[PDB]
Amino acid sequence: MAAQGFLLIATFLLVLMVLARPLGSGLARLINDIPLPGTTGVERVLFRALGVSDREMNWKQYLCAILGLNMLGLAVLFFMLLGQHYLPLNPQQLPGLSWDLALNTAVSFVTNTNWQSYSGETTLSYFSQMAGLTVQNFLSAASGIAVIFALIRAFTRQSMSTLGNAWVDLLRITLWVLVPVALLIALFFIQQGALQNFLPYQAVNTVEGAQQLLPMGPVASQEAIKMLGTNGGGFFNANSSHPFENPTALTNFVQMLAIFLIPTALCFAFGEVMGDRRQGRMLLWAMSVIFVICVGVVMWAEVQGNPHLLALGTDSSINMEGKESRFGVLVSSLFAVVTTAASCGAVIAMHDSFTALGGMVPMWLMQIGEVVFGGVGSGLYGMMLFVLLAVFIAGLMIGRTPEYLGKKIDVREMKLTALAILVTPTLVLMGAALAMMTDAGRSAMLNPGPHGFSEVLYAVSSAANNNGSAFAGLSANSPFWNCLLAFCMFVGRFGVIIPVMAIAGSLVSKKSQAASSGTLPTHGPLFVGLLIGTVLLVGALTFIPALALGPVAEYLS
Amino acid sequence: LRPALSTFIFLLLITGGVYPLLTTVLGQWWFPWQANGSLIREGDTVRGSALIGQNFTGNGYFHGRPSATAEMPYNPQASGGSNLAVSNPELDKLIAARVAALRAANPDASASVPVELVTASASGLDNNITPQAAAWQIPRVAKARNLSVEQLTQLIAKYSQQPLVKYIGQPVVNIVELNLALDKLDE
Amino acid sequence: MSAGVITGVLLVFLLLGYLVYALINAE
Amino acid sequence: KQLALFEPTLVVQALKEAVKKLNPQAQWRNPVMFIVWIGSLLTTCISIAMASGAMPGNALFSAAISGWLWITVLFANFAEALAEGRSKAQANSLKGVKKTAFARKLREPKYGAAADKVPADQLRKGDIVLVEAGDIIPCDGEVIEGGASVDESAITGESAPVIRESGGDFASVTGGTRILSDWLVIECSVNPGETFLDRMIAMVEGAQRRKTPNEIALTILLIALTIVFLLATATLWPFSAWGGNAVSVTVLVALLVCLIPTTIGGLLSAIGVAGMSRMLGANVIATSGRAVEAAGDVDVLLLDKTGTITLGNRQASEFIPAQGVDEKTLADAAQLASLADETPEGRSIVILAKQRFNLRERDVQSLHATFVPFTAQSRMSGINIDNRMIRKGSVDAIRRHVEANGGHFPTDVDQKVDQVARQGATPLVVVEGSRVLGVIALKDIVKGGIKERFAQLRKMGIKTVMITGDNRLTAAAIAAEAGVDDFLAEATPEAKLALIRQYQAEGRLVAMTGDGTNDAPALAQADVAVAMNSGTQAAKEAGNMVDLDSNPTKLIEVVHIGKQMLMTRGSLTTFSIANDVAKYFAIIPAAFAATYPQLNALNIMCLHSPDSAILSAVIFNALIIVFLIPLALKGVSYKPLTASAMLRRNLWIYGLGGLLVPFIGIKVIDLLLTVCGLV
Ligand SMILES: [K+]
Ligand SMILES: [K+]
Ligand SMILES: [K+]
Repeated sequence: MAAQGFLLIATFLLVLMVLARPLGSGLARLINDIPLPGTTGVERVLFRALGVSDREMNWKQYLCAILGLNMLGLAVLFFMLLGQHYLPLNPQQLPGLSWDLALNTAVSFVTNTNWQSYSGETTLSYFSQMAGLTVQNFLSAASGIAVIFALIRAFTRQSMSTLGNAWVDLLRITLWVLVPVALLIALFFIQQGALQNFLPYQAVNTVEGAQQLLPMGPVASQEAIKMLGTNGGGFFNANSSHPFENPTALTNFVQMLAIFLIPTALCFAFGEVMGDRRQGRMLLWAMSVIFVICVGVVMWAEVQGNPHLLALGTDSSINMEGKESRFGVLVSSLFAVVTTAASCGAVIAMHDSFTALGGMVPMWLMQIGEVVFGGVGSGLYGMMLFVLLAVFIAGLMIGRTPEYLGKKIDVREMKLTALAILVTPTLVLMGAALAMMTDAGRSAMLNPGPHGFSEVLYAVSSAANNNGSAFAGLSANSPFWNCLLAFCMFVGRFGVIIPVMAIAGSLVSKKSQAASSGTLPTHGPLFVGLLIGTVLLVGALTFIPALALGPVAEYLS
Repeated sequence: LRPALSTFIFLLLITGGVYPLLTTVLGQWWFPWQANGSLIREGDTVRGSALIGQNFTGNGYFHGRPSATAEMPYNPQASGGSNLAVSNPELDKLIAARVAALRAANPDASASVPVELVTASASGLDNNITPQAAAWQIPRVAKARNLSVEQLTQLIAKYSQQPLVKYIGQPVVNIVELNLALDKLDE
Repeated sequence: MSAGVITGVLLVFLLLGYLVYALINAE
Repeated sequence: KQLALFEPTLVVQALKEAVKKLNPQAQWRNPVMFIVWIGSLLTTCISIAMASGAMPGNALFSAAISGWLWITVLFANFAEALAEGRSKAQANSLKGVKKTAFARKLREPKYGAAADKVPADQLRKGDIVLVEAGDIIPCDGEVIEGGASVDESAITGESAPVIRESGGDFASVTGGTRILSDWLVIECSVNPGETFLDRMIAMVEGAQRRKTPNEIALTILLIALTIVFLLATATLWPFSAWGGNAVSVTVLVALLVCLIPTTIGGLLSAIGVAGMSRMLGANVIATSGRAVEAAGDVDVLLLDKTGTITLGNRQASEFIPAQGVDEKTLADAAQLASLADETPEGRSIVILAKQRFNLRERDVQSLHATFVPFTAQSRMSGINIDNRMIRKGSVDAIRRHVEANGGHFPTDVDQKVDQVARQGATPLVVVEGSRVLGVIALKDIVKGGIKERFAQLRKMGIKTVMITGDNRLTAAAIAAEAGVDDFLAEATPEAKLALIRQYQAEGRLVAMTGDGTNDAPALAQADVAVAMNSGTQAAKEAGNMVDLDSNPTKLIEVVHIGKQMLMTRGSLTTFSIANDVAKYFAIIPAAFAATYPQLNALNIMCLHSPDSAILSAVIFNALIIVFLIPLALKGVSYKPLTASAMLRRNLWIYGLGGLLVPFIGIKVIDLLLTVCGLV
C-alpha cells in the first residue's frame, strides 16, 4: 500500500514547490517595499485617503501596532458574540453567547488558532460568522506575516533603526496576498461542491420517514482562508470533514496545498532578500525532511491500525474509524500531519481514533515549538528561534562568535530567544499540570485509561502552539476549559511576538559582515543535519516524559 | 493613534463585507446548484443533498456507514463523530454489536465485514462507501428487490465517482443518489 | 490536594521564579 | 616548569578543604548547579523524615540518592576550585620572586653617588636606583645609564640571558630578573600596586574575574534548559498521580538532576579559569577573559617592524667592497671605528663582521685609541688610531666632514646608495683618507623560525600585514625574509589608527602587535593588543596582552586557547544534551513500573531493578563530571581545519559520543551493582 503511499507525498511536494516558487518572488517584493505590478497608484490613494504617512518605525512603535490591531481585534469579536442576538443574518434564533464561550473564541480567532469548543451550526449566526470570524481570519494571518516581514527585514538592513511600517504592510498582505488568492481558492470550492449562500436551514423529507435540517450558510468564503492562513476554523463542528466544507478529494488536495502555500513561499521569499537563494532553500530542506519522516510514521501506524478489528470479523485491520471514506487512510494520515505541524488545525479525521503510535506525532509536532513547516507567521520565526539556537552551538564549537548572515548573536539576543522558546513548553506543561490537578478538567475527558490523559495533553498543546486541532472528545464547554485555554492561547502567541520584535529590533542596529575563510556555511547538508538535530532533540528531551505517560503508555499496553 | 483605528475600519469592509459578498455573487452567477447545498428534489419535496447522506435503516436500501451524531444518526445539527479511541473497551461493545446487526443481516455475503460498514466516520455525514463495500451488500438487496446482480453492479458503477488521480482520494460510491435512483428502477 | 501538595507547588515557583531571575541577569 | 600536573597529590589534598567551603549558600551565582544543591538538600530532608515517619519507608534507597547528589555538588566545586587552585601555584611560581628583594639608590643621577639601604616596597616612580651585576632587579623601570646583559629566567623560565641598552629600545627591565654582566642605573616607572607583577596577582588571587560575554550567553541556555527540566519533571507528579498511584519525589529529584546539564555547570566555571591558566603557562599575560574570547575570531593582525619582527637591535654588518682594500683589512680599522662606535649598534660590526674571520689581533687602547663619542657638530663617532682620520660618515655629511678635504670616491659609492635600495638597510659610510672603504650597512636581523609560523598562521586563515613608520624601501627585503601576506610602510601612529578603523569598519577583529610608544595609540584602540616584552613600559600598560619572550607569532598560541575556551564550552553542551536521550531509557521504564507496568519494554539496556536503574543514572551523572576534568583542564586539541570540516569532526566525538556513552555507563554501573549485588 506504500507504493501509492509514497506517491502521495511526492505529488504533494512536487505541486507545492512549483506553486510556491513564483509566490516567493511575489512576497519578496513586499519585504523590500517594492510595490507589486499594478498596485502602484492605487496605494497612493489608499494610504492617503485613509491616511498612513508611510513613516518608518522602530520595533517598540511597531509592536504596539500589531498588538494594537489585535487589542481591538478581539474587542470587536467579544462584543459581536455577547450581542449576537441583536444582529442581522440570523435565520435561526440563536441567542447571545455565554461569557466563557465568547472569551474562549474571542481570543481564539485573534490568536491564529481557531479553537472551536462549540457546535458551529448550533452556536453562530451568519453575521456572527461572516463579518466577525472572517474579518479576524484575515487579520490574524496578516498579523503573523507583518511580524515575519519585520524579521526578514531585520536581516537585510544595515545599522539602521527602522523595520518598516506596519499599516503599510498590513494593507498589502490582506489586499494583495490573502484576498486575491483566497478568492480563487474559494470559487474553486463552489464548483467542486462546497456551500456558499445566505438561505435559511432547508428542511428535508428523506427517502424514509425521518427528517433532517441541513445547515446552510456562507462557508466557501470562510473556508478559503480557513486553509490559506493556516487558521482552521470550520463553519461546522467537523472542521474539514463535513461535506459542505470539503466535498471531494480534489478540494482536499487544494486545501493541503493551501496550508503550505504561504509558509513555504515565505521561506522562498526569505531566500530572495538575503541574495543567496540557497540560504532559504536549506531551510525547507530542514523542515520537509522532518515532515516526510513524520508522515511515513503516521501512515505506517494507520495501515497497521486497530488490531482488534481482525478479531471482530472485519476485512482488514485498517483504521477507517473516524475517517471519511471519501478520503483514504493515506490521505487522512497525510492531512493530520499537515494540519498539526503547520498550526492549521483543520480536522479531516477525528484524531482520537488514531492509533496511539500514530496519534503521538500530531501531538509531537505541535509541542516541538510549532516549527516544522509551521503556521503563517510562526512557521518562520518559530524556526528562527531554533536557527539562532543552532547557530549558537555550532559557531561556538569552532571557536567563533555565533554569526548568522553576518549579524552576530550577543548576550541580549540570547536573553530573548531563551524567553521566546520557553513560552510554549511552559504553558503546555503548566496547563496540562493544572488540568490534571483539578476535577473540572479530568471530568471532561471521554476516553478512559492513558488515552484520557492524551486528550488533556493534546488540548493544551493546541493552545500554546496555536494549532486549533482537537481530539474533540474533550467536552471543553466548561467555564474552566474556556478560560484555561484563553490564557494559554493569548500568551502562546503574544508572548512570542514580543521577544521576536525585541530580537528583530536588536538585529537592525548591528552591521552585517561578509563571508570569509572561517565563517560557518549555514547552507548545506551539515547544518541542516544539525538544525534537524537541534529541533528534534530540544523538542524530544522536553516532552518524552509527558508523552510516555500519554500515548506511549497507551501503545505499549 | 488615529490611523490605527482607521485601518481596521477599512479592513472590516473589504475583509468580511466585500469578499464573502463577492464570492456569494459569483457563486450563484455561475454555480447555482452547488452553492445552494447541491440539493436533489422531487417537485416540491427535497430528497436531501447529494453530499450529506441519510439514515437507511430499511431493508431494500444500501446501508451507509454508522454515523453516531448527537440525537439521531445522520443528524446534520451535530456534525461530529464518535471520538472513541483504540484503547477504549466501549468501542468493542459497538463494533461487535454492529457486526451482530450485520452478520445476521446479510446471510449470503462474506463472513468478513468491510471496515467502512462497521466503523464510524469522521463527520458522521458520510454519504459515500467504497465500491468494494458497495458491491459487498449486493446479493441481499437484489434478492430483496428481485433484481439481477449484473444490472445492479452496473447500477453501482453508474453512481461511482473516482478521483482525478488514483491516490488523491479513494474510489467512491454515492448512496443517496443511488437509493433514490434505486426506487426509480423499482418503478 | 492535601497540605503537602501546595507546599510542592510553591517550592517549584520559588525555583521557577529564581531561574527566570537568573536568566534576565548576567550575574 | 612542568606546566601540567593533573593530580600532584598535594594540591588536591589542599583542594578538598576548600571544596567543602563551597557547599553553603554561595553557589547561587551558579544556577545550573544550585538546583542540584537544593536537589541534594531535600532528598536528605525527605530521607530523614522517611527514617522516622513518612508515608513510604524505603529510607535505605533515598539516602543513597542523596548519597550521590551531594557528591555531584562536591564534584562540581572540585573542578571549579582545582583550576582556581591550579592558578594559585601557577601565580606563586612567579609571586615568590617579587618579595625576595630590597633596594639601594644613588642620590645624584650619575653612576657613583651617595648610597642608602631602603627596602624595595618603599620606592616610587622616578627614583635613581643602582643595580650592580650579580644581583636581581628589585623594581621595574627604564635603563638610563649603563648597558648590561640580564638573566630573565626567574619570571619566564629561560636558559639564555638577554642584553639591555640605556635610552634606546631595551628600556624593558622587569623586577625579579637576575643581572649578569655589568652595572645598570634605572629609573622606576611603576609603583607597588601599579606593578606589572601585580597584574597577574590581583586577577588570579580573588574571585574578581567576571564572566566573559560568551560564558554569559552559554549560561542563558543552561538556565533555559533547567527551566524546562524543572517543568518537565516536577509536573510529572500530577501527570502520574491520576492514573493509579503517584511517583515519589525521591525519583522526581533524581530525574530532575539527571536531565539538568550538570556536566557543564560543574565545568563551565572550570573552563573559564583553566583556559586563563593555560594562557599564563604559554607565557602570555591576559588582562581579562574577553580579549582571549575575542581572539578566536580575529582574521586581521598587524606587526611593527622595529622590535616585533626582528630583535629591535637595528643593526647589521655585511662586507667592505672597495678597490685596493683587502678583504682581510675589513676589520682592520673599521672594527676600531666600531670600537669608536660606542653605541650598542656599533657593537654589531665588532661581532657580526668577524663571524667569518675572527681576526682578533689587536688590543683596546694600545695604539693610542682616541675614543671619540657621538659628537654634535658632526653627529658621528670616530677615532684617531691610524695616522689618517677615521670618521663615521653619515648620510649627508660625507661631504661635510669626511670628504671635506676635497678628496672623494670614484662613483662606486654612488651605486652603494643603489645597493642600499637593493638591501633596504640603515647604512653607515666609512671613508679613511683617499682610500674609500665604502659602506657597512645595518639592515635588520629577524630572529626566529618565523617562516613556518606564518605558514602555520595562513592555514588558520589570518591575513598578515606589516606596519612600520619607516620607509617603503626597508619593508621590501624584510617582507621577503618574513613571508608576510601584505605590507604597508610610512605610517604615523595616527595612520596606524587609520588602518584598524579601515578593518573595524568592515566588522573584522583587529590584532595589533607592537612594542613602541608609536604602537600605544594603536594598542589601546585595537581588539587583541599583544605587546612585546622588549617594548616600552608605557606601551605594555596601554595594550591589553603582554608576551613574556618577545615572540611575534605567539598570537598563534593565543588563538589556540581562545578557540579551546570555546570548543570545550561547545562540546560539553552537545555532550550533555545528547546524554539525556539514554537518561530517559534508564529512568522512565523504571520510574513508572509501579504505576504503568507496560512501559517495561522501553528498558533497552536490560536494567535489573526499577531502583538500581535510577541509582545507575545518578552515579553516572556524578562520575562523568570527574572523568571530564582532564577534558576541562587540557582543553580540546584540534587540527587547524575549516569550519564545516571540523563541525563534522567535533560531533563524532560529542554529538554522537553523547548518545552512546550513557548507553554504556548505565549498563556498566548496573552490572557493578549486580556483580556486587548490593541494590
Ligand atoms: K477545532
Ligand atoms: K509557535
Ligand atoms: K528549550
